[PDB]
Amino acid sequence: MIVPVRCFSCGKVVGDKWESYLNLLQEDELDEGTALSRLGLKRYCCRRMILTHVDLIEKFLRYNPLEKR
Amino acid sequence: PDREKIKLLTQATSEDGTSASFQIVEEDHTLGNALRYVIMKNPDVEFCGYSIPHPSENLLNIRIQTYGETTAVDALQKGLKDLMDLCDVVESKFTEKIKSM
Amino acid sequence: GYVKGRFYSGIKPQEYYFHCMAGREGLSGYLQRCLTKQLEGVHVSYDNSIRDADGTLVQFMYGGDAIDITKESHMTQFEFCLDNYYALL
Amino acid sequence: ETNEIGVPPVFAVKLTYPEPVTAYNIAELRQAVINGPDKWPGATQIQNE
Amino acid sequence: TFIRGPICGTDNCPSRLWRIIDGRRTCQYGHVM
Amino acid sequence: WNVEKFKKDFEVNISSLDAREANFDLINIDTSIANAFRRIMISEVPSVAAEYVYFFNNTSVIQDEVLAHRIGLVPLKVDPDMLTWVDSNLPDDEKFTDENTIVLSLNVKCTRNPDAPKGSTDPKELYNNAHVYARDLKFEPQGRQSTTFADCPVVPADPDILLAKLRPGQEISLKAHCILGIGGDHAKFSPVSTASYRLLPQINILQPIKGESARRFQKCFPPGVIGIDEGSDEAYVKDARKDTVSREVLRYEEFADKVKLGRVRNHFIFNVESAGAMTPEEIFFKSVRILKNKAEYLKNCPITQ
Amino acid sequence: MNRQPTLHKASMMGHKVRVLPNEKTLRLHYANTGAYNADFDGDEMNMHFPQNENARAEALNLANTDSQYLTPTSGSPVRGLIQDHISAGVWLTSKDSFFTREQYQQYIYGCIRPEDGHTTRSKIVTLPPTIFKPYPLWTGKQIITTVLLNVTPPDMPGINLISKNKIKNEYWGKGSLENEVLFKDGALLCGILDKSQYGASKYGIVHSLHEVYGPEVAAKVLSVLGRLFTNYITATAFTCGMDD
Amino acid sequence: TTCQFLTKAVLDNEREQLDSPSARIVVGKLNNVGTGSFDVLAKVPN
Amino acid sequence: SSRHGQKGVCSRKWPTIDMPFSETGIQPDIIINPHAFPSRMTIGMFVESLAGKAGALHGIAQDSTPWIFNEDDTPADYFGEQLAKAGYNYHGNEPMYSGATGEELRADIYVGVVYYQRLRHKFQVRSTGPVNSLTMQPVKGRKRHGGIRVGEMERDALIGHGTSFLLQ
Amino acid sequence: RSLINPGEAVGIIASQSVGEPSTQMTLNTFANVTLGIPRLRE
Amino acid sequence: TGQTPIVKANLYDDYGMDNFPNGFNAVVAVISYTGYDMDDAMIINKSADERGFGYGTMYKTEKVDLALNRNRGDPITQHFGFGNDEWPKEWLEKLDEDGLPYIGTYVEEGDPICA
Amino acid sequence: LKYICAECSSKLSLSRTDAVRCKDCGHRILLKARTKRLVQFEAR
Amino acid sequence: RKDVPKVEGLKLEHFATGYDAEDF
Ligand SMILES: [Zn+2]
Ligand SMILES: [Zn+2]
Ligand SMILES: [Zn+2]
Repeated sequence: MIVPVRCFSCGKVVGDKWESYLNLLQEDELDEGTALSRLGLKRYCCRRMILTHVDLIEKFLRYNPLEKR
Repeated sequence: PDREKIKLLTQATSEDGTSASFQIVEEDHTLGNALRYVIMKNPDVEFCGYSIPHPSENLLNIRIQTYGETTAVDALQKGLKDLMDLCDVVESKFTEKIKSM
Repeated sequence: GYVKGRFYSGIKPQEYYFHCMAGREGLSGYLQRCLTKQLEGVHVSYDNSIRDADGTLVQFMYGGDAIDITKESHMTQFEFCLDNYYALL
Repeated sequence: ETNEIGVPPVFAVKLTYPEPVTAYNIAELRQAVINGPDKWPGATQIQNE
Repeated sequence: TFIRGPICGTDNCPSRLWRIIDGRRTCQYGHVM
Repeated sequence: WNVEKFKKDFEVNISSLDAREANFDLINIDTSIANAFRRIMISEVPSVAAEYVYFFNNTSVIQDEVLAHRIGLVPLKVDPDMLTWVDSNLPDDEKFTDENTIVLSLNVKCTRNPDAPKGSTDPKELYNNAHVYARDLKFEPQGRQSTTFADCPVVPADPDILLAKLRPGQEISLKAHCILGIGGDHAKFSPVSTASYRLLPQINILQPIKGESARRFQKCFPPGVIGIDEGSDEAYVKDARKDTVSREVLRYEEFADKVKLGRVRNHFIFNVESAGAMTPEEIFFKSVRILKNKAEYLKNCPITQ
Repeated sequence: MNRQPTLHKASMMGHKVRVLPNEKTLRLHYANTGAYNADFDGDEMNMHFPQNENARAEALNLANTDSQYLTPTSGSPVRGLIQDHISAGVWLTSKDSFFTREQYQQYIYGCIRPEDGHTTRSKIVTLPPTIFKPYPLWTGKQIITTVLLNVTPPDMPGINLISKNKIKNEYWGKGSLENEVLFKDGALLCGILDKSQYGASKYGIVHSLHEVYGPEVAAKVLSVLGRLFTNYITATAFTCGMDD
Repeated sequence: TTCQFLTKAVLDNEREQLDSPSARIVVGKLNNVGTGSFDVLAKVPN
Repeated sequence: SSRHGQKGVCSRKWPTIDMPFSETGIQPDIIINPHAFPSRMTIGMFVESLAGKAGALHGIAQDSTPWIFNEDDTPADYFGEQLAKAGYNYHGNEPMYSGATGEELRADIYVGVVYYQRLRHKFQVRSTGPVNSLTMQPVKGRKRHGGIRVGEMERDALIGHGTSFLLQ
Repeated sequence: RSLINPGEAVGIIASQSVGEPSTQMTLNTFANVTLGIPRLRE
Repeated sequence: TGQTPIVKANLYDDYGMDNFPNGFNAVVAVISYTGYDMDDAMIINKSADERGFGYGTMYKTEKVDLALNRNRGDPITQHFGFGNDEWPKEWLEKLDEDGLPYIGTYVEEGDPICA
Repeated sequence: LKYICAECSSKLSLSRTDAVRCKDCGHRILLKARTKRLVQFEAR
Repeated sequence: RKDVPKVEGLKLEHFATGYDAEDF
């Protein structure tokens, strides 16, 4: 749903890396493997976490029962 | 003290005590393998191995048989002491290399 | 439907499809009940005969020979019994 | 062992034999009753004579 | 665990029945019938 | 063998040390012991992490237990030596003390922003406090801690960890108790973003290989591993330490005959990354010490018959 | 223990209880899948707890697993090892297989479990090494001989068997005799061990042991071999790939 | 066909001797097979 | 289950210190047994294993539409070349070590990334429990302590043994 | 010493030795006689 | 938590399948090792699990309708809330003043979900 | 303000025998809303 | 039929721990 905090296998913090990773792909126009490297994700353990994350939460958030649409 | 940690399995320990089996609680391969490595360096030990009955009961079984100069319990103690000393050697060596680095 | 393709290098999409056909193709109780319900009380008697529970004699021998099937494997394995003679004794 | 079955404690604590109490087992059954219904190996009740 | 009802089937109460699902029914001193 | 013979032959090489990761070799030690340190570093070196989370309110889209879980994964920059262990046999009142426990609070409400630049997608300008970060965990000192931790406030090691997201009207309100624990119990306590080793490469060539074979042979290993010497024109090994052991050589028929791939066999190349609380070297030291105490604690226990 | 459908009596056998901390499911040795027709794909079993000593005696002596090595259909084995354990055996008993004193002793103790009812001795017996010099080495076949030596009765001569396995001599090389399985006085002198020897397989080693020494010993050998191969697999493991 | 066979039994004024496995299960009698195929007696001195 | 009809039942949640671990220092999320393959011939899973690992390494989505490859252009070659360019073994094998003994396993083991599906679903246990008013036999239930039944298939089994006391 | 027990339910066992193995005849391959289960029923 | 598959059919994109994630990319090893994975049984990494892997949820909706007995537009006997007679008080641990349960409450067998 | 209207979203409260409906909409379907209270969790 | 197109310019993207791209 939202970025996981740690990599499942490494233990390495990964949750501070989602918003920046998107900005790398978007703004700096890098490919995925270059951007992952720039964020320090070396082990394929860790590259997998950010490479394949689906920010499904951003869908959930569009249904907010506490505001007049 | 704590009497529940290690016990003798009297049904595989001989009269002369040159052969014995011990059951140690709360220990796996980590200590077991290291301890048999050390014990087997003792020249009076004729046999030694460890085993883990089951991955789900925290138990470690050590077997020691000697050639008759010391008892099995002696070999366990020399092994344990040898192991402690061995760690000291490592800690000290590592310290020196960090300093000298 | 002769398929020259092999699973390693794949089948013609064509082979795959035909191979689905073959796979899908393949995709006694009452009899057992009736045998057992009639045979349920037929047993070996202390006289070696085979009797029904009401005493009716069905066979004269367990097999004509009284002989357990589960103790039979080595009865004619003579050379295995001749080595191993002493342990058997 | 090939002739055993691994029983989860969740079962082991709820299944009782009704054990008759004798000289040979009074030590064991004392402990079971002390352990109670919820600490394995324990006991859930006593049948009187 | 209460139901008050069914006093107790032990003439040194009557003390006070709760039923457990296992059907013992239990009175406070500790008859299970 | 003999402990002195070991002392004379054992050797340490420190390739790179840093505040987060260490790369070093242990040379001439037995695999059983290298493995011990490795296991201990991952699973038995204590750390501080959130264990109990007390919610007073959470009307976010993320469920309590899940939120609690992530907070538990946040690596707290706390020296585990500054804390004593909790005794889990006491009632809750007695259980948690100023030597036992660290308290974190979290208190966010999301409101709508009036001054949003009309036609905006960014939730920073659309909403106030839409995004909740680990840095938003406030450290609330208890008792003596106002003094003890005055020189080192409790801060997550990775401030920018995304913890939750909200929309207008939703609030989160929680206190967390953080205590000592070990990785073997739960991985949130492990102090490593991983400690592991590899055995050192040994590439030994079973006869000279030169000319066009040398160039070919050289390309079966990463850049810099295999050198081609000027003069003899034959190939030789520059540094095995850069080799990844892909065994690529062994594919090409012409070479599979002329190379054995091995290790300098005990020779362990350790790589230790810290989750952020302690330095690598501290974590490795602590493990070498932990092993020694196991042996010492056992030597001093009476053997019951 | 019971798995449905119960189409013959071996789908309802007596097992000895072993309580295991932290488990939430019933744990069952592989050697029983045959009988129960069990797959481990989320299939369920029933555990019934007989409630008086007559029923105890019957479940331990009549419907107990241990006897039921041979089926009554044709009188052939239903219990044996499978998969990892067969692959492991081909490897461990290969001529190329050698072990140092340290390894040999460790394989032995890891599978014997001498702290059991099989106090055939209250001291583990070992063989001398096959290679004395330049370096003390034991072979895999010696691990087998050592196993049998520690679990068969001491007051009783070692098993004698001439058998064959599933692998033709040609597969090992010129002059090989590894297809021929030879046990002399309880020692494996030639041949590898196979699905034909400790699978559910008529006239292999475990069925032979069953005849000469009875079902208790055969069942023990089967469990021992199981741990040996399981351990051997954790130490050297297992095979894959596209390349194959 | 329970009621048919029952009707037949009644009109024959039949006695069920209780020897078949089925009959004994009906009445709760120990089966005639097996560990039940003999009696046990205790040898008592004095 | 993977997307190749290889369905499995979780047998253990294996402690990660006890799992095998790779030269890369990774532990597998899931183990599937090699003996699950030769009868089913899901060779497409083996392909997915290479392709997925190569994709995770290069930052690459891999197209696995049927019939894009052929006998002159195989995926094992294609994805294998991609792994080799990344620096891993071309056949998708990887060296691993036993979590228990610490030692390198006998051969490189086949590892990769495969998309897995979790299948939706319950056990039952009874001590004793509620009986029905008319027959005094165990009620039908589960959600109330349901008791299995010893059935006639079980009756016949008990006769085939003749455990007469179990029957009684 | 290979003699069959007095007491053996040979009747039940014969039934199982015909019914159980016949479940392997639920299908068929591809004189001209009746086969498998249908025949066993006849 | 679902993931997009790394290995994909292009049609997976065309049918918008990412809108309904259906699985996750596991690190899978084809290995005989645990001994618990024969007969199509499989192993899941304990730490992987503890870190969220395949970490799923189930939802059940129950309808409580105390107009179930009443004979059609009848006088109403039962009203959600509490009376003024004497009742447990432990009840307020699960239930708000209206007789409905506070949102978020942990509830195990036997607890009140309604008053 | 314990409840919420399901249609118009107006936050509102009820009383003893009160109009089970939104005082703005007249919609007769109300969602419960939830209040500062201690729930305790273990971070595992 | 055309083969599925090879992706051009693929390099090593994996190295043994303790090394990186420009060590090759
Ligand atoms: Zn990772
Ligand atoms: Zn009473
Ligand atoms: Zn409204």
